[PDB]
Amino acid sequence: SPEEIGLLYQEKQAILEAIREGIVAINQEGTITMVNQTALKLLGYDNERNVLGTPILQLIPHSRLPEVIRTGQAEYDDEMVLGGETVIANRIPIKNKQGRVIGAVSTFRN
Amino acid sequence: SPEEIGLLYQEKQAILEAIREGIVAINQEGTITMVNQTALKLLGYDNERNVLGTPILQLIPHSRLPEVIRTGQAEYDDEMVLGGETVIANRIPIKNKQGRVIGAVSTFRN
Repeated sequence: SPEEIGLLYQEKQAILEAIREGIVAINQEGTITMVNQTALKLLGYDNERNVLGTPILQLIPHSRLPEVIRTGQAEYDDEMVLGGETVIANRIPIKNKQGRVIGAVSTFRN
Repeated sequence: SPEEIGLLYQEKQAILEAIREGIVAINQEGTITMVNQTALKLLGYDNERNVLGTPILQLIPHSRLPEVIRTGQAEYDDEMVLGGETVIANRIPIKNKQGRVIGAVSTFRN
């Protein structure tokens, strides 16, 4: 439904900050477009500039995000090992109004 | 139809969908502005229209979200019971460019 653009921006930033799942998103090119602090902590990075704009496969060479770009098919409850500990990922494609795949997002939860 | 604003909208919607923490947000008046499916399950609703636009205190009478609106001060790792489930809540204020508190979001996690 309709909302102010400034608000939409601030809502996104607030959600990223408040959650304790990690988020990593990419564009269709595979460059990281979105990351939260929880994700930086899980992955072992100091701050968002260490990661934004990087090809995701450079940092997570086994990522299935580029695959979700290709299929446009969500993947749920995938257990992964991260530095020996276990996390669970969901991977969702990001579509425009016209149905086209413009990106993809992974969560990483405990 | 600017591409980037459309993307920002879809990013917010994607995060809301992918996460498995509950999210509940309010405006300054205390009415619920955003809720996800995990949060609907905790509150005992099937249909978002039973929740959106409701005063948060009508559904979570012990909520401190209205208090965060007042203070503009974030609150972290607060243990609560919601419909008999034990959860941990973070509460983050939403501010505009002018510093004013325009809303607040809670996350509910295991």
